[PDB]
Formats: sequence, C-alpha cells, structure tokens
Amino acid sequence: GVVDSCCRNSCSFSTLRAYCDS
Amino acid sequence: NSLRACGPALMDMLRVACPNGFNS
Repeated sequence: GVVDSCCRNSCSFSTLRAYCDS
Repeated sequence: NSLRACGPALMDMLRVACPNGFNS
C-alpha cells in the first residue's frame, strides 16, 4: 500500500494520488 | 521527481493530496 510505495520507497506524486480513495 | 514520507507527514500529505480521502 501507500507506506510500502511512498515510505519504504520514494514514489511519484501521481502514485501517491493513486492511493487516494475514489 | 520523487517524494518520500513516513509516519504523520505521510498521512498529512495524503490528507491534502486526496479530495475524497483515503483508508488503507
């Protein structure tokens, strides 16, 4: 999830955004 | 072109990046 993608690794802003609810 | 955030900062960033929120 978001922690794996953006904390354990760096992520792009569009990747952060994809982890939002919609 | 990258971001890295852990703990409260990551939650604060999701809060402003996400209009309809997030729930993991």
